[PDB]
Amino acid sequence: VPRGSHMSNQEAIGLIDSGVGGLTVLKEALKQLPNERLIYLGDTARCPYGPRPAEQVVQFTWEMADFLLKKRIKMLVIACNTATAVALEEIKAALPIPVVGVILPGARAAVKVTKNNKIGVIGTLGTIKSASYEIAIKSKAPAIEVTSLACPKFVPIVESNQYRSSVAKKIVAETLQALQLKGLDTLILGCTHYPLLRPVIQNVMGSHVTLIDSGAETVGEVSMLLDYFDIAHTPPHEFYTTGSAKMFEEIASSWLGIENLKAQQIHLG
Amino acid sequence: NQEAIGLIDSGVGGLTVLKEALKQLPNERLIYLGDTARCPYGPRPAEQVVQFTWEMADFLLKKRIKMLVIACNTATAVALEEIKAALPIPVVGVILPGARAAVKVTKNNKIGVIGTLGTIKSASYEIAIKSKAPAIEVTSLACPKFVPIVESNQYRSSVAKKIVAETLQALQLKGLDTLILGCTHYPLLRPVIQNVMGSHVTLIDSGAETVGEVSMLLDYFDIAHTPEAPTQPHEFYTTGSAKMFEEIASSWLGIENLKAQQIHLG
Ligand SMILES: CCCCOc1nc(NCCN2CCOCC2)c2ncn(Cc3c(F)cccc3F)c2n1
Ligand SMILES: CCCCOc1nc(NCCN2CCOCC2)c2ncn(Cc3c(F)cccc3F)c2n1
Ligand SMILES: N[C@H](CCC(=O)O)C(=O)O
Ligand SMILES: N[C@H](CCC(=O)O)C(=O)O
Repeated sequence: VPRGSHMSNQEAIGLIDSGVGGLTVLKEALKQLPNERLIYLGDTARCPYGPRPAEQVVQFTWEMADFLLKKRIKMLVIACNTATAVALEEIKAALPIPVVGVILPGARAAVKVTKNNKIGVIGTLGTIKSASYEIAIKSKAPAIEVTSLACPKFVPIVESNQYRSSVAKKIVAETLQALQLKGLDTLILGCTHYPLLRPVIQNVMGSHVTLIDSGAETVGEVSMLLDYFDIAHTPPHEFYTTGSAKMFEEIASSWLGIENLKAQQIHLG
Repeated sequence: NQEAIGLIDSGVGGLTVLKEALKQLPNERLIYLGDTARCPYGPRPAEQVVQFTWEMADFLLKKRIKMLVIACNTATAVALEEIKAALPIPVVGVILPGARAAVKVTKNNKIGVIGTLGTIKSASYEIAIKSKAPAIEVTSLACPKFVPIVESNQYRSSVAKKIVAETLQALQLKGLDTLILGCTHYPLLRPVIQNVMGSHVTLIDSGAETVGEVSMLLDYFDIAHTPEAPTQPHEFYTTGSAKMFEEIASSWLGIENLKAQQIHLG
């Protein structure tokens, strides 16, 4: 632009995720931060990250972060709970721009909303094995009881378009019975895909349990940071994928309500 | 950073915010100042509230606090920007976190806020919300009788319930799905307000949201207390009667034998 580069605050916020699931976080940014320009990258060619070794996830997440940094983003959001669980500390420490992940904001919202100090979190194998949630919660409130439960079947339920089905209900109930002795009043949906399962999880957990949406809370934290440092955009979005642009578009355009949404396939390896 | 978080308010009402900090931030040491001798701020001119708020901030600054929370919505409405710009420590108020929470929770894009005359006159809520998410319709309503109801201690009475119903009658009609409790005192009225608005209106507690934000900021600025109990007690200061402050605070916070000191400002 004639100015040279864009004004710092006019640059995009970047979001990285293992695929299309992270569009639950992006959709929250469209809602809560409509003035911001967004650049999204999903590593669909290597999804899922859930079951992968931490070292692989850190590598792949760095490749995504490096790609978006070159696009002059003013802030990076690691939209993926699995990537946040193992990669956030290192990436945050290494970059000069704000870096936020999706675990801490959910943890803090859970501490805020709990009344009985019994909190659960569900997520991928990798997320839960990292113990990141237990650490994020107990760093601030060490006496809270935290129960962490991997739900590996949940991502595939959403991917197969069965997230409203009888099968979904049976699988969720079968898995979540592992929580039932813990007296929880709060459950963190610690995975990008779980908002699509929210009504099923709520039915299983009942009316006394408050569910926490990772993207919703993380986007609220982004909003806070933008305002605090006066770097909000003054009153198109870009989509990148390592898989098929068309297959990305079919999920995204409708999910997000952007009719002429075009995605671009890129290579990271 | 082992130094205290400071909280300032026009009186004892801001202990609704402090109570949230005890719950969400139990590792942190707190210093609270309430300007009881000049409470209420609600009906005062902006300029006067700014001066008083500066006096409070300056008093806690001398106590080596690492962060300042303006717990009072009325004070936040007029004084936050200038105090934040001037001080060498982070400063947070109670308005923006409520505004952000309301943007997050609304589904129908119809949000209300209630507060003192001062808070509502400032238009801080409307400005904050419209600068972030301008699709939202914001209804702002001053509720001048509410602080007196809570100050009277008779905030669960038939008289109180009638006044809340009368005051919010027009607001009930707006089809809101979210209502910000934009005043330190209003958590005390929350069940009555929820009964009047209906179970489908999500109420936003300023203090609860603000402390959640403080928690995130302590980690972001890398100034959180170590994960253990502090070694020095919380401290409580008032420009009114310490005896009265103690009686209210010990009961409300569940800290028996809490002690406060009376200080002078201005
Ligand atoms: C926004 C959450 C996305 C959840 O994640 C996700 N991933 C898919 N596919 C994964 C592999 N694809 C990805 C695209 O590149 C090629 C390979 C889905 N297919 C149907 N639905 C179900 C579905 C849908 F079909 C539309 C909207 C939402 C949704 F969950 C899917 N949801
Ligand atoms: C912060 C909420 C505190 C609510 O709790 C509380 N406790 C009190 N006293 C302690 C209870 N004792 C009193 C003597 O008999 C035995 C019990 C109060 N006195 C006035 N206000 C009312 C009041 C108020 F609720 C807010 C601000 C100012 C105020 F006076 C009080 N509110
Ligand atoms: N995006 C991942 C879910 C899919 C995956 O396993 O990569 C998460 O949020 O945990
Ligand atoms: N603390 C004030 C209410 C009491 C007053 O009017 O000073 C507020 O939050 O608006």
